[PDB]
Amino acid sequence: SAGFDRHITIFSPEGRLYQVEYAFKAINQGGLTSVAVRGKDCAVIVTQKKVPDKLLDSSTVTHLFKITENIGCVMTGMTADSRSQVQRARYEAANWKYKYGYEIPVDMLCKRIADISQVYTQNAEMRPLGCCMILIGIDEEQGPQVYKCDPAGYYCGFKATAAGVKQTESTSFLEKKVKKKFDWTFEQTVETAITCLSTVLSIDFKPSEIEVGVVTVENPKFRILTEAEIDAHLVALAE
Amino acid sequence: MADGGSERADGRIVKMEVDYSATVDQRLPECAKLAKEGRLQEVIETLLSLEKQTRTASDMVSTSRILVAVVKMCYEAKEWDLLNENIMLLSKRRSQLKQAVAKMVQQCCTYVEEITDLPIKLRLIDTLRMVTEGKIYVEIERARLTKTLATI
Amino acid sequence: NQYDNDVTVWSPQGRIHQIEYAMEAVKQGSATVGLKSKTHAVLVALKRAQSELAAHQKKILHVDNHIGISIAGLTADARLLCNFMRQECLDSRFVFDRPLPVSRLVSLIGSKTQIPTQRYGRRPYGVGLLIAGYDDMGPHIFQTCPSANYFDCRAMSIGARSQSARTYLERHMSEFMECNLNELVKHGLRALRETLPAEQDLTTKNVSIGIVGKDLEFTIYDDDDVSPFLEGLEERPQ
Amino acid sequence: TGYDLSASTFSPDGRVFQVEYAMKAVENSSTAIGIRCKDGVVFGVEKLVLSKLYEEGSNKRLFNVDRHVGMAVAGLLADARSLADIAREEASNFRSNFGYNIPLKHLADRVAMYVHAYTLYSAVRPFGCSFMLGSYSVNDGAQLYMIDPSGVSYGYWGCAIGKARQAAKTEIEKLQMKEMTCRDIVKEVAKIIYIVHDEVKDKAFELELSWVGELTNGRHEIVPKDIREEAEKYAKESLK
Amino acid sequence: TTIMAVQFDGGVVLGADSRTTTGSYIANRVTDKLTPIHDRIFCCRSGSAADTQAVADAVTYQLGFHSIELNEPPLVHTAASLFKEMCYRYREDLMAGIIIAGWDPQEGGQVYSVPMGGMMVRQSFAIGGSGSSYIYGYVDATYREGMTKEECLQFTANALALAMERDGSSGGVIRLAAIAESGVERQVLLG
Amino acid sequence: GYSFSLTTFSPSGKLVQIEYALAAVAGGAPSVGIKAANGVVLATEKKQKSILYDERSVHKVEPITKHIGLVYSGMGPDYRVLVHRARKLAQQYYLVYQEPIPTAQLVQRVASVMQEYTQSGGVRPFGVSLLICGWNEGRPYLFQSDPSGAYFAWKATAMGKNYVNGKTFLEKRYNEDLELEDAIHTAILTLKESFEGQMTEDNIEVGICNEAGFRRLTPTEVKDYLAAIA
Repeated sequence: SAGFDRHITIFSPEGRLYQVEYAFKAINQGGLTSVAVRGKDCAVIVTQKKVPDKLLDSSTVTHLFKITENIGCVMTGMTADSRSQVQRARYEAANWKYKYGYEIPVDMLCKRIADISQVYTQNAEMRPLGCCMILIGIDEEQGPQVYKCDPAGYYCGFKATAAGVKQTESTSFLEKKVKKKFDWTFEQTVETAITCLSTVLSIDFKPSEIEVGVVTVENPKFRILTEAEIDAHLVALAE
Repeated sequence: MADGGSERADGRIVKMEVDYSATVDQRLPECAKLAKEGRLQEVIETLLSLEKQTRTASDMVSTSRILVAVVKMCYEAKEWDLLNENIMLLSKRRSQLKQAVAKMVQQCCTYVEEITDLPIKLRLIDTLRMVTEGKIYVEIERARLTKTLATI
Repeated sequence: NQYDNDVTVWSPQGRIHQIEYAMEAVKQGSATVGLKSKTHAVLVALKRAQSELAAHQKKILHVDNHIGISIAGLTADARLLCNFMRQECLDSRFVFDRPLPVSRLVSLIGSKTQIPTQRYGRRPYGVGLLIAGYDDMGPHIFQTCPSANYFDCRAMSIGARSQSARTYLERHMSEFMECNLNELVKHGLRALRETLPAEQDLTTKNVSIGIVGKDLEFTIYDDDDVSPFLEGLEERPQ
Repeated sequence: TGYDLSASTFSPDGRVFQVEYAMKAVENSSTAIGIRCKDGVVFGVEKLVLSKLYEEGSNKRLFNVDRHVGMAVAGLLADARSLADIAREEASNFRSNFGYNIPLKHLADRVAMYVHAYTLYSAVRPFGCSFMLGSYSVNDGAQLYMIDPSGVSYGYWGCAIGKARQAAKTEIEKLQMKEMTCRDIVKEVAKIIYIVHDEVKDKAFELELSWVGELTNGRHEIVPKDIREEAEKYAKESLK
Repeated sequence: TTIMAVQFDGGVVLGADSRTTTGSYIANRVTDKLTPIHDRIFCCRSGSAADTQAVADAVTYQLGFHSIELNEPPLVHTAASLFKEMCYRYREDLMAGIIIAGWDPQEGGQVYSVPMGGMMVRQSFAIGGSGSSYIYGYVDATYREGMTKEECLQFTANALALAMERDGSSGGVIRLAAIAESGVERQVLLG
Repeated sequence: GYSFSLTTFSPSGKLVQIEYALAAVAGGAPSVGIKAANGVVLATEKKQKSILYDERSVHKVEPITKHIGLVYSGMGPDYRVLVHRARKLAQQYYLVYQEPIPTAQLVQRVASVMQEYTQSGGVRPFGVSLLICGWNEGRPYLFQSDPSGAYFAWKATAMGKNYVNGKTFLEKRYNEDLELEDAIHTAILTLKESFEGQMTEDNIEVGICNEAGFRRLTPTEVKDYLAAIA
């Protein structure tokens, strides 16, 4: 059927176009899964690490990336395209403060990211950066937020978030999870953020195999959890 | 490796009455930290079944009396915590908890002609909680059935 | 065969064939041999006639007072690199007022030939430059290749059927460091006479010899002054 | 396969084969290993003699980027020379704009983004090189990095690049590298080279050992192994 | 305009007047002559007002972007280099009297001086501005090596008040700032 | 097929890649727009794929000036480009003429933007059609652009999926003179023709033009408007 537009970025007879939607299955060669959860006044990123070597280090592995002092992110997809995406995110976050004189909202930043990913679809002759980005941040008079940017130039903000390999299995768990009206008191958030990834991947991970980024109304600085207190939340859910 | 936990269990069965049984539950988390290790061959399932045998034997002596609540609250203690104890992602379902309670439902077969109907169905309603999860697969698949027939 | 079209396209074996084909243009040109002693570096080339009465095409060309090069391959890429070569030699004279070190001039060539071996729109340079020179630490013999690699060496022969010249150089390289120019030159042109078909002889009209010395400026001798060098030779054992 | 011509096109399952093809061109090059002790980084390159006319020190693969930074390249040698001049030029602008030496964590990011840019356009091809970056400082200690042709760059304690990438790191990890000094490392690097195929089906070789750490006071230079020749004296005793 | 900077064992002590004038008319009566760049690095500015405000915004943009990439607190010598790269390049166009001071974890308290020319030099104490010429004989007969923090706050208060005695480009109110490892203490002195 | 490209003709007819770009317009979300006697009503369809998506984050009815609004049916990522183009283009009229730009003037210029990507070749056309409303000089207006670059002036129309059922609905429905309040009543009643199962206050999103300027409706009114009014 296909044929017609499976090399370059032009239209297919009546349908769409294939080179952009081949980047959606370009995330899955990472072999990884990330989960973001917004329940109440805090916000939690959780993502496992996969260290296949003892000669390989520990500090230079983390996918949690601090964009500004109040905005952190996590990256999926292939590795080299992910870091160049972060370099644009760190750059244009500082241009907002210079041009406009105040801290950039987390909502405004995904507009500036997806529009750069838009030109690479509209205008040809550059590979469109097969990686995905998830943001968290605290907004005044709006609470915490979770955003996702796509390689096509799409973005949408939403409460419970999965990415990587296992979206359709983790989001299926979180639809049944976020339907009851339970409150989310900063450990209801984390324990659901663990046990969703822990059952979909089926790992119920040992303490040294993940990362957890957090932000909370109290201390709006982006914060990467210590390995000791990761064990404290792990012994909390399994009493 | 875990023979030190066996000779400490040799101490606690003498000190069920000489010392108080909460101290048996105070020597217990060291044997849990031994089960927290559980690496390859040293302190793993075969020797873990011995502490699981001796902690149930101490649970037999402590709750042979009408103070029954200790054997039950020790179970929802450890059987919710075994996901954090031994091996994560469904441990083994292999001789880490099975015969420790397959002995106990055999004890519920013994006490049903001795103990009255009230604390034994409190005993059954607290063992139905983890029998619904696992431990009735094969071998003693009737760990549920020899006690749900008792409920009839 | 579809991978064999451009410089940009990699192969499923990991070998770019367009660089591998520019090596074949070096084998089209004639043979030339360069070598050096502790004090003197001499490179000897072999002319080729076009017709029976045209002039023979020159190979060795002067560059600077302490640098001279040989040639093998395309004449289009020959003079295009020469004009880049002469411009860099006089810039150090104009700015630094010193002659160039020979080892760092050739590093400019590998940076020069690297861009047309990666970006689309220009073929690699089909060229076989042999380089002799004098920095402050004695003579040097350099070669280049269209794969933009440059090799320091003490003796080298490249061009048509130049493998037989390499076999002569390997079993006489122990003698090269001590002997002076009266035989060091005719150590070199005994290596050219195995790169010939066995019926004709190296005459005075088809050979060039260039000598640069520690106290000697680079000088090209051809067709009249080769006769004090071709005297005192034996024939081939036929 | 077929859709594998440009570097700006995707496969139907979602990977770029032009990056995949350039990775196993590094595989055909000889083995170059890297290792760091608690107070320094020690390089080591197995390098083979072409025929005989090599002049004992030509076309080396142990470069020198900065006062305290050098490379351990392997793959296409001409492509690594142009890439080394980028890192020389990148560290100069950091000096002229900030007034102090480049951190190795920031230097590897600037190089890997430059390698990344040649994996996006149809006009250019990806590089065919992989290399090492080792440095030492008093406020940062010793670091050791690793850059593939795709542009992924992060840190190791030990590595190998060449044919025997797996066959070298099997016996690197049985060393107690966290507490050794980098004078004892030098006699241990030379046996890792000579175990795995130095001249067995090949003709000849020559060992090169680069060297940076506390004993050099932050300088990067080649070993004085020419002095006392102790690397080959200690490694050739491992014949049995 | 008179600015002041003295380092001590812990960190540095800054100080300035306000009195932004034009001709013989005071336009601004109270003025923040010292400007935060990072959490530990301040600068006090002198010269043309519109020139120094434009430079201090660009350095805060460049240094603030630069420290997030390294994931490290920046050096005080790094910040003083960025003012040098703009004042020396755009000379014959700017009139800036920037003095950079602040605490650093690697080196402690540092004070740098970038005058109208474009040079950079580290000093123990530093003066600047139009009214700084009148206290040059007082500041070196009073300075003593090995002061505490409370002596330096006493030192710069008497030192500014002599330049702020009457001199027409100086006076107003004293704004002081102390930068150390713990925090930044800023206070306003009058009477 | 000849097509494959944009800079050449077919031997028989017209440009084929622009026709394929219109196929992506028909596979978009449905929309409707009705020009009444005192105003123009825009209404569109907006369903999330899950219960997780925040509905109050990204909007469909999007104001350009204080009297001009705009909807679409196509791909939202291409939609955000020409919206930001039309914002800055509308300010260039106001800096010159010091007067709010009439609605017939943007459509001269916005269609000339969508014109320009149908050139070159190394570029693709849009996959978005538009509907532009506004009340300038008393009379209200309702236009429609396309990726080819032409434009219109509608009484009532419907784009997106199942537009032929909405067109035969509106052909049987739309009269000449009604108020704006009767216009929204037949604008949701044509959205119910091709919508999915549940239609809440968050499934639709409706904006209007008065003579008092452009306004989009908050879900408090839209819940109270869809409350049993057919």
